[PDB]
Amino acid sequence: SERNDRKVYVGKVVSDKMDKTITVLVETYKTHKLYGKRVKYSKKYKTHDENNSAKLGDIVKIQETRPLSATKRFRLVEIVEESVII
Amino acid sequence: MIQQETRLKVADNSGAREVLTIKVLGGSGRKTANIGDVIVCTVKNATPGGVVKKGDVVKAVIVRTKSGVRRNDGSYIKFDENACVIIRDDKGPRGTRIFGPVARELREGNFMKIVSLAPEVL
Amino acid sequence: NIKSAIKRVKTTEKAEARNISQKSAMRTAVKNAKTAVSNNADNKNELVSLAVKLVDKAAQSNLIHSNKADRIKSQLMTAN
Amino acid sequence: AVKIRLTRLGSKRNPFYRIVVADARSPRDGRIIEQIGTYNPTSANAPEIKVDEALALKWLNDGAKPTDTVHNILSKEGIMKKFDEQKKAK
RNA sequence: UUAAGGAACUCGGCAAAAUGACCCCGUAACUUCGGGAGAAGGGGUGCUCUUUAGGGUUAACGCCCAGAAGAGCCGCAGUGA
RNA sequence: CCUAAUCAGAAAGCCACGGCUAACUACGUGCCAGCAGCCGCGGUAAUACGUAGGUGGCAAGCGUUAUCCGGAAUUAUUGGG
RNA sequence: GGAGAGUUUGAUCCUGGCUCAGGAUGAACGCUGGCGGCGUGCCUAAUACAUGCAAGUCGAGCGAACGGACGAGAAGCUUGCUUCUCUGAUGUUAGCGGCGGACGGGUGAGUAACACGUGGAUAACCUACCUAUAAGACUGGGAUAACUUCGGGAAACCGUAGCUAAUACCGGAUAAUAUUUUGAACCGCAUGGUUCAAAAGUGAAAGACGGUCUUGCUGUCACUUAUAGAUGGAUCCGCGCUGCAUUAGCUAGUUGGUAAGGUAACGGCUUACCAAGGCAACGAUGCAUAGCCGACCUGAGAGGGUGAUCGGCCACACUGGAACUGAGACACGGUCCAGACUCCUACGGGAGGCAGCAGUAGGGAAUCUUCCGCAAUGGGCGAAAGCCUGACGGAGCAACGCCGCGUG
Ligand SMILES: [Mg+2]
Ligand SMILES: [Mg+2]
Repeated sequence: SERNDRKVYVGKVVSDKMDKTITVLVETYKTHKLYGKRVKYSKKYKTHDENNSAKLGDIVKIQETRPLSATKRFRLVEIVEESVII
Repeated sequence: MIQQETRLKVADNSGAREVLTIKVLGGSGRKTANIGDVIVCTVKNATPGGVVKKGDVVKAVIVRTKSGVRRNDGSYIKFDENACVIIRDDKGPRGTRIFGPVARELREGNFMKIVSLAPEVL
Repeated sequence: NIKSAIKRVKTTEKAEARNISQKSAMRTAVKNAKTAVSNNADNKNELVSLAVKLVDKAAQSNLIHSNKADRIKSQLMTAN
Repeated sequence: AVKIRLTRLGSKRNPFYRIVVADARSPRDGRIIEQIGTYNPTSANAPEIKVDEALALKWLNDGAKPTDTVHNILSKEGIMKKFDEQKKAK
């Protein structure tokens, strides 16, 4: 169906040491109900890489997929910015 | 044949699972016993709950003997195990059930409450 | 207690016997089919086209219903 | 299995039915899909009613067995004259 | 060797019987951290057929070595003594 | 529900009265019986005990007990040290 | 829209705790007592339960029995009795078969998680009935309950030998996007999707009632295939959602891949192989406690506490497990099994499940009538009348609460 511009989430990578797979750490910062401030807590979304194309430390975003396996759903869509020693 | 210091299973709703045969009531120093013979036993273990407890001492009536009895028709019988049932000289038990089938020659001794309950008179 | 469903009991037993005969007749037909894949004569087309008729002679009633039938045809109409 | 129908809402003795579309599986006094119209069998005889009569036809065009107690008043408002005037049109 | 019972014998389980090999799972208290620990407890093991991993040795042939998977056969019992 | 008839005849109590709290006098009592939410009364003249009278509150409802929030700025981001 | 008062000391100001005044209860207890309107009533033992009802309906689909209005021939003459023959209206219900029993009602033991709420997705799904549309609605057969007859069975119920039908069941014919296979165009969020062309593939009740009546014709309903619509359901996702760190390592089908199988569908959902990853102080895990939400109480407000009634979601049905029918259940009044419990028995063996309405015992400080009715609304079957409806309307008991009048 053509309705969803999928949930696109920027992130960076934490591993490539599994087949067809990487582990993005997308991150945000969200407020706290009692107070009125902001603070940042991360997650670790697993992923389906096509052939382990992109790297560790890479800067990439993703999209909703469908359940492909047990505790990985998302795809890769587009690596934005790749580099080595920083 | 059942005798002093012999461990048995049981059949009833006691809270107990096996016993010990102190003495084998009858005569003047009987050694033995078979089907029908009341005995004086105690308790060496227990499942939880139930009326009776460890260290207790009560009577019992033997049934399901492993060297069975000869019927006067010339037929015999044999179980695999030994067992007993608890009793209070009503010649009616404490328990509410009887697992583990029964030998019928109890009937001569005028026991019928446990024969009401036993699958099967055999 | 029981009131009326005793009807649906007897009916359930009749349709039990019927339905299992349909299904298992198919399953043996499929066994023949897959076993005919190894073979070289034909001896395949008769059997496989027959069974692919039977799937539908028996699918309209029971719980399969179509999607899984179409998966069975999907794999089985191709292996020969 | 979809039936416009009535959902009494008053308390003890003064009921105020509501017209509403629903699937028959549900309870009466519970869950619905969308209200339309209303009803009030007293405080004025003949009753006091409203009606959508704009989208109330929507639910009939795509399926309903509207009950008789409703069918009566829809006739009293006469929207069913448009309903059949399209259905038995062709 | 011995059915039923199983230390009641007995100064005392003296003696006798039971356990016992290989592999696998697992393995408490306490501890001078090394151990306890083979703890305990528990399981499998035979012949045939098929398929497969293999390693050493050689030009290669074949000669050796010891695993896995399935499928079957028998007898009460497969480290059958 | 309405309409006419009949009789003020059937239809009122609970708690508290030192302060906190609106609401005082007499008897008995004498560190005894007792009250108590707090502070505290009581050892022969008790406005705090028990009794009466009267008063205040409250109402076909009233007092006590248990629970929750408030007052609590006594977890304080508004709102602390 | 918001208030302070007391209390440590010989007397003082501070910091600091405790107590009081107010409001509220699914409330009990003491005292007392007139009435009406409205609303409520096992918060504990998810403990066990006698007695009654709580889900059937269609003869306008079917075979088969009862029935006897009406008509009438002889009559034993008792001139209306009746023998048979019987004409057969209206009706019934045992049975087969179709749809419903899964909705509706009831409780909250479990559950710390996509269970719940909220916002999303499905180029990873399903969907009887009801609507709309299009097409069809051909040709055959064999059995079987009731019913007769035999036997075993205490009873439960079981089998024997004939016989009968159907919108029952089974074949064939025919039927497109429905499955494989081939190619052109078009499209995108990646796997993929939409349409067109060509080879193989499956159905139906010859049905019932009615009018015209040529029994033709055609109608209402009904059946089948297909495409939609809507409805109901499913999975996935982001976020919020409890307490302890005197709970800091957990996990091996775990995590990832390959293939197969499986399911409506995706997926370690499950098998065989390769691999050693995965999760965690941003609190994994383990532990005790608990159904959640809309909302209710309070407070000026931020906030604090609870999850009664009413409504939405979920799980459960003596405990536990599995599966058939079916569109949908792994089934609240259905089965099968094992278990505990209660019960009947000729002792061979069988029967049952109120956390449905009432009601009983039991515990507890404490929570009611074994009510009338289907008029209404909503259900279920039907062509309709109609039938069933302890849902529900509505009477009864409790000062349990709110509101109101008065005892002049
Ligand atoms: Mg021994
Ligand atoms: Mg010993």
